[PDB]
Amino acid sequence: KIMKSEVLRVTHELQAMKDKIKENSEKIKVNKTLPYLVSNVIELLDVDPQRKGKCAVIKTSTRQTYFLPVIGLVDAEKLKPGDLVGVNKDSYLILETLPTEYDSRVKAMEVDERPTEQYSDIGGLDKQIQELVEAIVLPMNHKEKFENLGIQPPKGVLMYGPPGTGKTLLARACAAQTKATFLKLAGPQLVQMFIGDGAKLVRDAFALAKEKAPSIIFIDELDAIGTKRFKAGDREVQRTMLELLNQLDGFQPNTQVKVIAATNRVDILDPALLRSGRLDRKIEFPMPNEEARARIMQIHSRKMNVSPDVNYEELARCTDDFNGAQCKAVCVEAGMIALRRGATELTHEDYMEGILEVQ
Amino acid sequence: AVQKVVVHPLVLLSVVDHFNRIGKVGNQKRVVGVLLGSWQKKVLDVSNSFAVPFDEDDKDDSVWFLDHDYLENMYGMFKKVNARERIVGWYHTGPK
Amino acid sequence: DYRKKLLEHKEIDGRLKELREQLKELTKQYEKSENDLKALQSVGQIVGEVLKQLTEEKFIVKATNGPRYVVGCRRQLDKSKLKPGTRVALDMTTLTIMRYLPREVDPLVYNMSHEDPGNVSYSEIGGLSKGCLLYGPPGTGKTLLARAVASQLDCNFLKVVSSSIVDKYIGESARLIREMFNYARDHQPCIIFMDEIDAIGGRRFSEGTSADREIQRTLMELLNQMDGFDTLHRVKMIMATNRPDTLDPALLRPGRLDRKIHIDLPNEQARLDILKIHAGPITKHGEIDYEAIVKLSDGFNGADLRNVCTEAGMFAIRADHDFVVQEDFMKAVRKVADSKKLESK
Repeated sequence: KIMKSEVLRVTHELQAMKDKIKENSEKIKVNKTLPYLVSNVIELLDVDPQRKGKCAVIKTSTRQTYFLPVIGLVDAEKLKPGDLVGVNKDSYLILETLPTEYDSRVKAMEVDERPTEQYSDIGGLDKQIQELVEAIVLPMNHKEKFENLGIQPPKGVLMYGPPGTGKTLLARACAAQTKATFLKLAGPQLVQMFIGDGAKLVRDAFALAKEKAPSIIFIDELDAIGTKRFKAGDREVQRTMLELLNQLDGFQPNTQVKVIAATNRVDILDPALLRSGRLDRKIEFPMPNEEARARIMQIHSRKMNVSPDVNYEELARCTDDFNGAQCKAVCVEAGMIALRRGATELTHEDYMEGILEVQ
Repeated sequence: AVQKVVVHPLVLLSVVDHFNRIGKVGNQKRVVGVLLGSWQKKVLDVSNSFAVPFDEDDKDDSVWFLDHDYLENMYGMFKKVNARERIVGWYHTGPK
Repeated sequence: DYRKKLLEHKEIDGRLKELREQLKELTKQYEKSENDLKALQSVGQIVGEVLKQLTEEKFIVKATNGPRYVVGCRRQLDKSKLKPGTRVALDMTTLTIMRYLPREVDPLVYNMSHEDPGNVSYSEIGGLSKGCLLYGPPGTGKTLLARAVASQLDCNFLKVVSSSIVDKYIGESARLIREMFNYARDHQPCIIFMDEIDAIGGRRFSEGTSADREIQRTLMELLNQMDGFDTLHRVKMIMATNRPDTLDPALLRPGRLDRKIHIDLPNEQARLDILKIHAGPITKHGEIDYEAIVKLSDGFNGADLRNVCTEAGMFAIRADHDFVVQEDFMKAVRKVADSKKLESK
């Protein structure tokens, strides 16, 4: 072991390095304390002919352009043309780069942490919603098994069906089970007065989904803008829409946060919406029958003082060709006039009274 | 390797300081100073320097006294205030 | 007694030599920290532009902020890059010149940077041995192949999206056809991809409106630049689409689309090969039988065959079993594939 006795000197040199890094590593806090302004960064690779070529183009907020090479600490997500970077007083170095995404009108579209309703509020849809509950639970907790089996979850799910079916509140009810950040988005929000806004809205959605933590982005009324016209505004929605499809077709690192979509009608079905990353999950959600409407109305009305003498035959007969949110409006209306009816217990005539009241 | 060097008068005026801070003791030997410069480029450029207490023996010439802690502390603080210049060599004021 | 002390001391020396790798690896990064701290000392540089040069040594610079200045020449650089018309960089002190600044489009970096890695994709396309038509029979993979060779080399990333010919304003897209195709004629190597051409492939059977007439007019420029007075011997275009029925029979002339590649899974060796490349990272039981999956599958989509096989792997993960037998593959690829035949209208 006489040859291995020189390792002690090496360990003393290494622990001496750990003892001497406290000062030069300690000045990091006083030199990198606070970047006082914000400057935009534009990446431009240079060539010196070590003597290697590496530079970048800087733009300050006060419209002043300067010169500086790519410097700072170890960069992994950096080197992108972004803003909100660290800079000292006048030397103009890059110390702390953080993405900005400002235009809060699109950033703070729907800031929802988590909803209140859950998946246990409906009745008679487990045979078709269980695939979605799996498709949102197993891709969140079973990422470890995705390498043993080589499975990549789909990013486009088509939640299509007739309107008024409560698909929005049901997908949100599953978003409560996702436990991630819920972010709504409306179809008619892409159509703006100025040009090129849809690119900023789409790249903003993938800026918060790509940049931010694992979240949930549910959109609705996509059929209202998914028109395949052959000037025209829906062709501009073909520029923004086909741009989004290009970001769901040309991006292999799109294994991040999913994009859930729902269409209230399948009359104008875009044929280009068929792909593993695109809207491949096509589970048909028809109009619930009087049995299913009595189920979702019973579980949605399990909190009010409902009379126990309900055979569901009269309401099952009156509810003809109705939808989910319509029976939800009947439940809410019954909870509205049942107060002024004097009797605190919900009666049986209030069902047809609400049906003929709002419809 | 190196064709020419560049020496600023600041180090020689620091030798004027070597002759100033003597204190009239009667030794005036070859005080050795730690020469600093830029060895990165092919040409050598001396910016500034400092000194280290250096004393020899009267009879025996092989006696020489240097310091490692003072060199690492003065070089450490000087590198902390200015990291663009590092150690290159030394120099003595003796004519022989 | 003596023979065991050599192995024991070899074990003490082993656990003594196995602790250096936990430090000597991160000490390189710790020293790299001070290397960067010494690399951030080159600060205080500004930019400028050169318009008129009077003296060969000292010329006039034009700063971005608006005020103009004059600078000198540094002893290190030479007169090669000092010629006018090249954007350079300046210093706040003495207005010296460290190096130049090559111009680029703010957008030219985006148009010349998007790149896709992966070199095995060229050999992962399955058993598949001046224009190419990628039409849409019951089989997909039009993007995995174009992005497979495009991911291999492609010599560029000149992707042409069918949504870039919108032209919300007056339909003068001829400036973009001649501009981009003029870039194709300028750069000696060029590969053009035309994905989802069915949207801009209107058959103009009836009287088209102003929105259709401008797109068909861009098709008239395509005629004038394919069979007009301009050859395309060196450039190549890849017309990808979805339905091989409305593909502009005026454009279906064999003068442009030499060959037709029906992207399908006809051959049993192609379906078996694509099944094996998609069945790579999946683990299964010892009972393996691919001839039933390949035999029962008739005229399906490749990537959607991956979605049906992985859909059977999730049908098998519903019962949270680590091993996946091929029974759920035959019955789940069977039933789910029959649902794809139901939704194949």
